[PDB]
Amino acid sequence: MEIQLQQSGPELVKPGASVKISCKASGYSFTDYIMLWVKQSHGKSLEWIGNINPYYGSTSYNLKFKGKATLTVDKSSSTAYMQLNSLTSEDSAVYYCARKNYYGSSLDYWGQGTTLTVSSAKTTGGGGGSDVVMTQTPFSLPVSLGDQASISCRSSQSLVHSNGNTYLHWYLQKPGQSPKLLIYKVSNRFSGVPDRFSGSGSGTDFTLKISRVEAEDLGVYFCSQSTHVPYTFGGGTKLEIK
Repeated sequence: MEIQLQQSGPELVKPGASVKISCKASGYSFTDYIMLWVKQSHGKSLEWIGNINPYYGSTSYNLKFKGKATLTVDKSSSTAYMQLNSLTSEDSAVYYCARKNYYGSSLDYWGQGTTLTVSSAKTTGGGGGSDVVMTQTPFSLPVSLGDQASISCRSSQSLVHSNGNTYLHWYLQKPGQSPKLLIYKVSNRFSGVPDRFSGSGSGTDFTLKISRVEAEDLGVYFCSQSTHVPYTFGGGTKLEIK
């Protein structure tokens, strides 16, 4: 009908338990896209958990989560599932569902999110390969609406891909809901988006720009790289009022 990922309600489980979060897709062809899951803990904000191809059912994980998260899909119903085992208070956080396209290797449509609280009490309240770190600065940009804003995401290493493209994306998350794609591949405004937003830079130095900051543009700005696996996100930049 129209693009929408419908994640399961909020969970509340005690340690040692397992959970199975659902992600209902509608508005597009389920087997034609990779479903990517993300963990946002407030206190790391964003981490790529894994990918799943609905079509062949093939998975791909971030070492950090492989062995604890199991991604399966069920096709008649157009849904993706992520299961978490042996839960601990560390697992407490918000998990997002995210569809990733091929042309831009970006997350263009996210789920609303599922809050999971791991708790024992009834009611709410060795060598290795280097992963690309994404340093974002500055991480809080206090402003007076109107003035120019320029954030910069630095990549431990070049994001240039063999095919000539550079998979660096900018997302904007408003307190409350899921992140939203602003720019894909360094400087391409996504379906929608304002035009006062422009991404530049190459190699290792990238920059987003808002030559005039408006209120609807206050939140946390996240840059993300998907040229390398694991997919990685910058720390985020808080753009708020003085």
